[PDB]
Amino acid sequence: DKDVKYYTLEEIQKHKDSKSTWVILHHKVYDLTKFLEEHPGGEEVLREQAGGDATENFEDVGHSTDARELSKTYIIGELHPDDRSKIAKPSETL
Ligand code: HEM
Repeated sequence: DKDVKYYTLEEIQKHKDSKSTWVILHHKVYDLTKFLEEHPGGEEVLREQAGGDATENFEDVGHSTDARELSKTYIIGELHPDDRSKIAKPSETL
């Protein structure tokens, strides 16, 4: 309802295909479907992971303050509170 868009891991994991490039960057779900080409860094790097923990890759690069605010402009919602209370630890990677 209501609030933000609390999406579950599995749901977000569907959103990586053809044309719904979601990513989760620090507990927050961003649709970047219309940002792919705009991204001063490119579509592919975005589309590589998609529907999942692009936090790792995002923070590897670190990203500027600008990008952080610009994330908010693309914010659709958050990780479902269920998993949020228990971010039992990702199997990892890359
Ligand atoms: C909320 C989503 C994101 C936003 C709003 C965003 C925004 C930006 C912005 C503004 C820059 C410019 C950096 C600069 O001026 O130095 C940038 C660069 C870049 N981003 Fe992102 N980004 C996002 C997610 C990602 C993710 C998840 C990846 C990796 C999978 C990625 C990889 C890169 C890379 C590699 C560059 C720089 C490439 C180069 O060296 O020229 N970004 N991003």
